[PDB]
Amino acid sequence: RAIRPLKLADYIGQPSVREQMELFIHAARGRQEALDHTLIFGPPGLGKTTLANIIAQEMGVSIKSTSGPVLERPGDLAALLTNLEAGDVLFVDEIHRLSPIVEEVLYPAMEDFQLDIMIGRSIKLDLPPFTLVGATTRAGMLTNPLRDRFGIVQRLEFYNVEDLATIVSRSAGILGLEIEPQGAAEIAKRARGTPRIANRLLRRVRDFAEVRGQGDITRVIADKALNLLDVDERGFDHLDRRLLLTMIDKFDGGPVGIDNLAAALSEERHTIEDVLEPYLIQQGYIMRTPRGRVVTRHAYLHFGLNIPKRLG
Ligand SMILES: Nc1ncnc2c1ncn2[C@@H]1O[C@H](COP(=O)(O)OP(=O)(O)O)[C@@H](O)[C@H]1O
Repeated sequence: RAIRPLKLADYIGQPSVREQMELFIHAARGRQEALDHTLIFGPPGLGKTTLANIIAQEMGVSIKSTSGPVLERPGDLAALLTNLEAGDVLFVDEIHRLSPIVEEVLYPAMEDFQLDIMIGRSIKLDLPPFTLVGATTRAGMLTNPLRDRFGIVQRLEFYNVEDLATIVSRSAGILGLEIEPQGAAEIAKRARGTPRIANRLLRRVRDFAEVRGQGDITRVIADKALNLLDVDERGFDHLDRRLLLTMIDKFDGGPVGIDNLAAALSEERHTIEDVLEPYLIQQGYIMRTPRGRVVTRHAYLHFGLNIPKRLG
């Protein structure tokens, strides 16, 4: 009863990514080689970890999962690399958070299948072929050397509402739930472009339907459930609305720099930049400028506020 895709045939709504990865995986298997190192980037919840695990599943190999911050010293990486079997996937989430010195170990491992680490003497060791799968919230914060060493680069974008409905409908089928097409669309419309949120919202709407309705997912059941969850009709939660209202109230709409906003919210810089902003920017509620972030007129309109008429 698991809803996370395990094979590439169940990876809905990124047709270019799936058609490309199907091809490169089939070719690499055909040669009995490891897949070329693969970089997957885009906002969180889009399916980067999911895709990393599908790669290992379709290649028929093991995946060791790790993260940038988990690797404090070069030897932390070296121990993972020397425990890999030939063809295994080494998945490094948040790969941009590798310290500059730990990332230096990665260049010859990826390029030459060799480990070159200091201990002061340098030691050089042969590594078996393997696939480094890196993921990051967007590729621009990688160094040129690391970025250029990936042979395959996949870009994940926010999903459109029709593909989210398809994912919601498929998950409701796997969960054994009756769902009307308009119920799938109501969740999809308010799921913030993300399959992770759409699936989580489906699980909570199912609870509402089972305790308060008749067990099946309808548009009205979905709406009431999402209202109870405090997710509005654009998919904004309490933090999204607080971000916009802080910019409007405390900063007159902006421009406001990212440090000022993080302080005024008591959130970290990276959660604004990576978790909150990218959907709000894609949908036209916030703009970046060299002087800072500004809200657009659509942020005012969304809350039923008068649009200010001033000068910049
Ligand atoms: N293409 C897709 N089709 C269906 N479900 C997906 C897809 N991509 C991701 N998911 C779902 O989204 C959720 C989170 O995905 P994840 O791989 O953790 O995203 P990321 O690592 O990019 O934050 C999982 O429950 C998975 O079921």
